[PDB]
Amino acid sequence: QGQLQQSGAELVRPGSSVKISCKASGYAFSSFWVNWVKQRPGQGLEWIGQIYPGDGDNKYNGKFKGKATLTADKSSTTAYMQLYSLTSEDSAVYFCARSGNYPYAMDYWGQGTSVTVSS
Amino acid sequence: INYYKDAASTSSAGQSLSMDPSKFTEPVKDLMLKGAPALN
Amino acid sequence: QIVLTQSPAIMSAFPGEKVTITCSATSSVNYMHWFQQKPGTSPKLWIYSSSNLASGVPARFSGSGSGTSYSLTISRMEAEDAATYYCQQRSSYPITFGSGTKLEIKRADA
Amino acid sequence: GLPTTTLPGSGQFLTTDDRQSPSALPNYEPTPRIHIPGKVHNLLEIIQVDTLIPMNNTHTKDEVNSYLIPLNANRQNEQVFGTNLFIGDGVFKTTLLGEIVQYYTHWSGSLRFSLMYTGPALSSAKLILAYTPPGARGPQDRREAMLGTHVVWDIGLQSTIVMTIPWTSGVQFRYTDPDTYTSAGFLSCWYQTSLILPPETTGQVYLLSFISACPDFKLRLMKDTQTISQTVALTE
Amino acid sequence: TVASISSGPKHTQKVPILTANETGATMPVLPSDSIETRTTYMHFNGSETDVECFLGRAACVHVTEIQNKDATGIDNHREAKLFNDWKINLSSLVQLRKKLELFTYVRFDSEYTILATASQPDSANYSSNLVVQAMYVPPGAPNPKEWDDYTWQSASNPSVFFKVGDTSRFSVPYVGLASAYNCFYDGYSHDDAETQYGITVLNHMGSMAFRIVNEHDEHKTLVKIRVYHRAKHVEAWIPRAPRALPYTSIGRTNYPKNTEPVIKKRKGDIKSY
Amino acid sequence: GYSDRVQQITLGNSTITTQEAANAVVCYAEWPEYLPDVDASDVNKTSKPDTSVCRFYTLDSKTWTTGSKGWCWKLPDALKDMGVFGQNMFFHSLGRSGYTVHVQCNATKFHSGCLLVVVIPEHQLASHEGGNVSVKYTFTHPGERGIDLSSANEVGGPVKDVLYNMNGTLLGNLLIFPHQFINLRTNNTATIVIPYINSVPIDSMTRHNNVSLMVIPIAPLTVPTGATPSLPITVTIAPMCTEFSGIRSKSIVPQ
Repeated sequence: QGQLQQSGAELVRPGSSVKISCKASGYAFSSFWVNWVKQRPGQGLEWIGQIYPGDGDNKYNGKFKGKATLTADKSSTTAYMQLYSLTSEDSAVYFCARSGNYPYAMDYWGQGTSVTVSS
Repeated sequence: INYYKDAASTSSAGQSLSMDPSKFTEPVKDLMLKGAPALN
Repeated sequence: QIVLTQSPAIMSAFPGEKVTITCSATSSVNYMHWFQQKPGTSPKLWIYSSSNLASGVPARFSGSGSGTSYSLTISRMEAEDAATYYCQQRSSYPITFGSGTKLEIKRADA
Repeated sequence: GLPTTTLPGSGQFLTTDDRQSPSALPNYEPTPRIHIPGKVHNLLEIIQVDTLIPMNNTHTKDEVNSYLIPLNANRQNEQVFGTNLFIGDGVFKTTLLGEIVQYYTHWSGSLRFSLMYTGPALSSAKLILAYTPPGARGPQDRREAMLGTHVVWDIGLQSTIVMTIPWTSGVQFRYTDPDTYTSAGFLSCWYQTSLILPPETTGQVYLLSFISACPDFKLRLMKDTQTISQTVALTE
Repeated sequence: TVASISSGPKHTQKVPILTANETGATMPVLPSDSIETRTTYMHFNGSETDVECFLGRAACVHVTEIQNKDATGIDNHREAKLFNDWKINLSSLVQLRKKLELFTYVRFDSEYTILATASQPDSANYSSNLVVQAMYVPPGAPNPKEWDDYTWQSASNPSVFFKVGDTSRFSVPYVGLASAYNCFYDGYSHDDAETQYGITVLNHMGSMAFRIVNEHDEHKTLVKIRVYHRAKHVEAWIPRAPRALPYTSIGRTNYPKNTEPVIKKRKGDIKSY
Repeated sequence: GYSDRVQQITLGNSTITTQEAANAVVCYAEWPEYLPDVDASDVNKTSKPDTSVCRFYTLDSKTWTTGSKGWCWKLPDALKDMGVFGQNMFFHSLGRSGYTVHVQCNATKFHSGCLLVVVIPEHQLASHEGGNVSVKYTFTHPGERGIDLSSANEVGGPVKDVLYNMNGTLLGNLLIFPHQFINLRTNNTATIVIPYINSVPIDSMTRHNNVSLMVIPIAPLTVPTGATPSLPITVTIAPMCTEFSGIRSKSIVPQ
């Protein structure tokens, strides 16, 4: 069973926009979604969006309307998403997770990417 | 012939045939003549 | 938008002490998904769908409820209990996680 | 009950159908239309305006300058520019005449091609434009050019000289997309004599160019245009 | 009508082909102003270049999917495309979205035409035939949470159950809250530094929503619903300049950082024919 | 013996001579006027301070150089300061007004170069960060000053680009809108009289700009052999047929 291998520790100068990734390994990417959660430091398991590779069907949480812009690539089976106009709120931690095998919420989970915004 | 009770119900109309460039071709206030030195 | 709330905020549990947590969402969430996190790890699927002991999530555990407020149990806490807990709503749409009944371990004074 | 027979083509979803169809929102009455300046009726009204041709592509990138047909001071008999008339391509491929005419497959009429100098008031020049209909090639020097429809132009107060490319073709319509039977021809512009420059001034000056369509312009058969694309569906 | 009258040589004070283009007036010059011609004809009035055409063809505007399977155990139905929906608009699909952004305000009635086909991409023992029901949830309308809510009564909501492999042609009058539709709206809902700029605001007619009325047969079926729309009874005001740089999202006129030129380069010379 | 090379324009109490101009433009050939009844909606009795706002305000002289790229000015706003207009504008719920815009710049029979004054109704900009990133209020609402393309991005800032008039359209297709050229050799100033263009009878001004003026050096300012390589440009606008409706508590704008 599959994998949500993630991008690597990020340092972004404020005002920028970076892209952390994800990649499924041993389950059919093109079937389930990928949610993303912004659990900041000593902070909660926050929900950015969720995207579906299958046709590009998706949804976002109204915090991240602009910030997060979820996205899936059907070959490298790599979800992504990237934050725009970085600020030290984006200094938190982003995790991706496979959703809807259905008896379970986002059952399969990825390790994460560190996003830190500063000079 | 109209089988429906409405306005959308109706089908396409066809050729307007009004066509006036003026509006874009020559919005000059002080009007210009073809064949006369443009600005004098 | 169903606003979640882990029942205690945190306590401490002497292994043996049975542990019970709760989620109290505003509106009606039909299925309580309980996630847990021993830090330095990805949060992980403990109990899905109101009362199901996920995979590898031991027997002391369990829980239930509905409509509004659901809960969790651990017939007696251990060591491998002093973690953080997340109830989690999936019913309403900006899909929203719990609060955090940080499970606490109890030991002697040194 | 009245006897019918269904013909071949039942339920075919032809997208180009002017048919009668029901109101999903019956009895509903609209917002009263008011008035608004400028109002289009027929594409052909708006493509009778001029736009600038970037006849100077020769760049690494897109440039405000790919628009400036330069002029070189104190030279002569030399060439200023050239191109062919596949108004469904090249230079032209990014003008309001392009981008629209691009939307159709067949065209005809006569282009009007304008040309405006911006040299210091006190400088002069007298060059020549020239359409070379189809048979030979890019004139490759004055003489050869000059035996085609062309137009000497003396620079004075009237910055703009309007040369018109007479529609000169056998067949009476031309494939918008490039094709040689349905080829258009060429056009240039050479130093009649040369570009003078006043004392105490210097460098190069320029020509701007525009191209508009004529009263007579013609376009039919609606095709889709290449100029755009999306690999995927867009997002909110 | 006439193409161009006959013209003989000339020699005057009246120089037609010499104007000042900095006035803003594109001179209506002519062929027969610059040379010797002959009377010819026109026999053309561009019916095919009229705006109740070059705007009014049936073109697709959006494509999603759904599926009928056993719901028994789904937390959220949407997440299961058990049923679906659409924030009606047009920007989704660039081919048509370029035609419309050719003018500033536009106005008309429409021919929203739906069609839909199914797949049993996996050990099916027959292609079932369902019936899709598409609703229209006007903004302010209750919303379908499941493939069998009550929302799916559609008491006062205009709905049409049609069949798979088939189509439906439900046409609707123009429903702008104003004398015509805004295409670009350099505005904000309000004088607040922190709101969104763009027409994203001016444009709800809300959504659409399609489900599949049958109780899951046994194998799994997926439906891909396509929505086609034909503008008709049009008017357009104030043309503008056509898009050169590509698109990036609905209701924004953005473009991507780091993009291949749009101006085709000239190999060789400018002198080069 | 009069020529388009000589016009005066008196508004309220201000005039403008110009012994140059290349005639004037009237966009879409409409002439500015008041809200006819059949067409009205707001029930309120409109107010029309005529000569107190239907006059000539003078924004300010930008300086054109062989460096400068261009400048723009959204319009219901640009004047949002100028006396009575600038209040009557904030004091009311919804307004309605038509403009004029004698743009200017003088030189000589030695200088070379030309401009491209243009007007674009409902011109809507683009963020410099792609994706579904939007631009915020205090960026599309400059005024007195206007924004400058020969400058560089702020975050959330518009795009600062002439090559695609910050929206994805080649500078060279612009001519499809009203406009005219200042051609340092046949010219010196420019004019445009702009009627209310928007799709509602009467509308707001706090939260919206119905068209912006753009000045853009299509061909470069290039002084003689040694002189100061910078010619100012000074813009002037004067609203008219103003019509304010539904007064109150005065509005408070972001920032």
